[PDB]
Amino acid sequence: EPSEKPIFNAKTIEQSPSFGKFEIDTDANVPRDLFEYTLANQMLTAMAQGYA
Amino acid sequence: MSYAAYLNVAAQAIRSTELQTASVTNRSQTDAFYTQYKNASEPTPMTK
Amino acid sequence: LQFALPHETLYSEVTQVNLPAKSGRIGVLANHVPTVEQLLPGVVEVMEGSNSKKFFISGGFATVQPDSQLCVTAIEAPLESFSENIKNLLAEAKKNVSSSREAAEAAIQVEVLENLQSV
Amino acid sequence: MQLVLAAKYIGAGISTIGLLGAGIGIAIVFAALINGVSRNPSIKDTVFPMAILGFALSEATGLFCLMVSFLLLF
Amino acid sequence: MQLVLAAKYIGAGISTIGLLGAGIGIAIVFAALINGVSRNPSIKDTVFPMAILGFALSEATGLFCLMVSFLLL
Amino acid sequence: MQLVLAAKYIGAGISTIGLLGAGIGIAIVFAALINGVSRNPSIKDTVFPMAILGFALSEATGLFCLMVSFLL
Amino acid sequence: MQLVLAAKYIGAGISTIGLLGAGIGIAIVFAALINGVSRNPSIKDTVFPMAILGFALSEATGLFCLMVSFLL
Amino acid sequence: MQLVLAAKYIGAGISTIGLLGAGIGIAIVFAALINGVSRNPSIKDTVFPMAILGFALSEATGLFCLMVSFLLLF
Amino acid sequence: QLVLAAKYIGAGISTIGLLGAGIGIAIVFAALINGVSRNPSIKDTVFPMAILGFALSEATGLFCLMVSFLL
Amino acid sequence: MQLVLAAKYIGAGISTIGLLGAGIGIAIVFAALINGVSRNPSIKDTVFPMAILGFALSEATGLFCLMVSFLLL
Amino acid sequence: LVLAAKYIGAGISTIGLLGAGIGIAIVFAALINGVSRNPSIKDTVFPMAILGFALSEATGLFCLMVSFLLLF
Amino acid sequence: MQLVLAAKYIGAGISTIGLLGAGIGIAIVFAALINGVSRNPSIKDTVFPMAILGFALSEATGLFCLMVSFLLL
Amino acid sequence: QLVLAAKYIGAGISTIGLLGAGIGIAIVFAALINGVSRNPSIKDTVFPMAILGFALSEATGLFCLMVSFLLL
Repeated sequence: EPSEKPIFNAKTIEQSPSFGKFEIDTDANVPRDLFEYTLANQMLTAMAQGYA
Repeated sequence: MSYAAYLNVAAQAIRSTELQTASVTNRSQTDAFYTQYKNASEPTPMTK
Repeated sequence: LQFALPHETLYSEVTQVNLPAKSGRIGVLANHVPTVEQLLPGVVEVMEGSNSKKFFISGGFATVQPDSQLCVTAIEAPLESFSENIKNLLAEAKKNVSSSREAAEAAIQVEVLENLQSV
Repeated sequence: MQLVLAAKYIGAGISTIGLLGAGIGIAIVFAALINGVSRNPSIKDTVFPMAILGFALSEATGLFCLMVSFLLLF
Repeated sequence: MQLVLAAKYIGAGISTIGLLGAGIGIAIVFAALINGVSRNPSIKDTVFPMAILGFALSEATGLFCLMVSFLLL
Repeated sequence: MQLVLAAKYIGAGISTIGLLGAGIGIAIVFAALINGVSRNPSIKDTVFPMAILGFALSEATGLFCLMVSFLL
Repeated sequence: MQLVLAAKYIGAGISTIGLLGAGIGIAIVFAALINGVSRNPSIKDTVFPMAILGFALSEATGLFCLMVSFLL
Repeated sequence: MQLVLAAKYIGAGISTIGLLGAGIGIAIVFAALINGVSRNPSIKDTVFPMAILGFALSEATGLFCLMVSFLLLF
Repeated sequence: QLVLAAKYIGAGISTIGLLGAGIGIAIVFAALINGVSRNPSIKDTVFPMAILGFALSEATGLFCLMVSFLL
Repeated sequence: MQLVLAAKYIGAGISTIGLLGAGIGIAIVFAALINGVSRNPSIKDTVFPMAILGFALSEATGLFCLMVSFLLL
Repeated sequence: LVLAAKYIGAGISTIGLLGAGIGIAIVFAALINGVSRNPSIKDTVFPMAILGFALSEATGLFCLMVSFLLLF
Repeated sequence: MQLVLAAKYIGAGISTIGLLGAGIGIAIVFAALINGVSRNPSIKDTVFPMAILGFALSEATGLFCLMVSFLLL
Repeated sequence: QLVLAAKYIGAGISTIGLLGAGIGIAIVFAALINGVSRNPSIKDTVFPMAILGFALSEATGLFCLMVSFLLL
């Protein structure tokens, strides 16, 4: 099946409705990392699925 | 390497004669190449 | 269930988890505050009442959930039943590369390496 | 015996400076009580039982301090 | 009778330093109240039941402190 | 008198130390007001309709404190 | 009458301790202003409109305190 | 006589300023106790002890301070 | 000799107000450097607001040193 | 010596303000002790041994301060 | 009395250094915490630990001046 | 003659307020020491060699302060 | 008679300034150990700013103990 999936970026991550529930310490670029690593991780999963 | 990869140098300095039976020795060798693309025409080739 | 490497996924019920967070070590427990933290390159451990089992790791993310499930994700990973001279000879080549963008990557190796020595 | 009455009144006024400690004291406990509950989940129970227990033990400063001033005015 | 009146006036002025505590005290509770609500969601209901219960118990310092100064007047 | 006048003057100066509390007190509320709004969204909403309420109750210290000095 | 003049001068010196509160008070609001702006979204909007409103209400301590010293 | 009684009453009032320290002291321990448990779950044992042990050692200031005032009151 | 004597204690008591302005400057400058440890607004934006904060906090000291020098 | 006895009693009361420092001092160490252990795992070992080493060194303020007041007694 | 209250006046002036002493500490504490975030020790922030320090020890110099004035 | 004895005793009591600074001072260093070690890796060596070095330099306040009190006593 | 008496009170009132230097040292060393719980500059950067901070904050105490020892 041809498929699509959304990557969200730093701003989208902060701005997400329930971000408030998570006591993530604003201790330096924290959503940035989550993005930078959701881009690699999401990409992997796709590739694994695409190849298989 | 990166942060995206931070934990792939922390996992590939931390890769380098045991578990490396196929699995990890190969997780360490990636054969990718990137090339930027301009006005159809490309830019140049390089290892990932 | 919830503790995954991309090649090998590991754990499933837990009584105490120790993690090497962004700012210093932390310990999740039976009910804990929902949190996300970058996982620094260091040791980890699981619990099942009085059960000691420690892993090393590359780094990644932890995420304590409102529904109370803790999710821990890293790349590479048993304790000393895994990683001395393997470390030593590599540490040599590591420090060497630092004196060299290319040598910046070696900076990453010194800290990751120096850490592992303590185990 | 005018000095004994005079120094009794300064003495009662000097005793009131101790409430500076109990006044700020209560604030500190309630402040951390509302901050901790902004992170939840144990509103009533856990965090609320201690916050009243912490208030009592910090206003026990004030009652032992107002006693010394009222002792010196009576 | 000149000393009992004199020391009564210094005594009333000395009593006013206790309001330093209640003054800062209120601020602390309200400061944490707005900071906690910058995290949300339980402002009116849950938090506001305590936000001013804390104000009451901290201005009870000031009323027991202003009483001693007004007593010496 | 000349002692009741003298002690009334020191007594008025002594009452001014209470303003130390209200002076710092206002700052604390306003400090947390701007730090909470560096975090949004409710600016002129919820937070600000309480920061003034906090200021009023903290300058009620100074008004009851300047009263005892002006009384003397 | 030498004591009403004497205690007038100590009374004016004692009044100056209240500026300890306004002096730290301004610092507190200004420090929070610059730390909140280390995060934005804007300095020219919402923050500064109150970062001097806070300064004014905290130097109103100092003006009411310097008044009692200059009165004596 | 007289001066010894007078300075005794100011002395007792001056002694009460030390409770400013114990009053704020209690608060600080209890505030960190509720903040630490907003991260759970060492509610009873671990935290609660160290807190009551910290409270005892900080109200030991107040009892040694109320003693000096009550010594000069009687 | 009492108006002169109480003038000298009165001048010394006025100096405690500098405790407030001394700590005050520190607070603004401490927050200035901690905020710039996050950047990128040193030249313009931030450093303006930090002398402005310094001025308004040493205005405590100038109004306080004046009453001591007055006496 | 009427005055030597009188200033001895004010002197003993003035010495009691130093306990403000030791009273708050204990609290600060114990507060950071429970906060650090809210992050773990160093309950036993590592921290508690510094918690009462820090308490001892901060109540050494109080014992050297209570000594000066009891000396003036 | 003029010599007597001159010596008490010189001792009362010294309490102002409590502000300058803590003052320096605050700036230098934030300088080392900010540089625990890096990379700017050499340039930017540490240069200003002398601009912040100077403006905070200007408290102590104007403070020690009033004490030494009442010495000679 | 006699006032020099009287003002010596108040002078000794007023000297004890300086211990408020060292009492709180110790606490501050030790609190940060236990919070830094709730983070690691710098337990023995690095951090502790400066920690009691910080204690010594902050209790040197108290020894220079108890000296002036015991000088007037 | 009085010049000796107020010399002894003046020497005791001078000691309160050490409250500032005592807390001052603590603040610097506290932030020094917290910043190094983050590393990597234990020797150099970290301590060169710290010991320099201690010196500038114990310079309060040396100029403060001077005024007490001058009056004793």
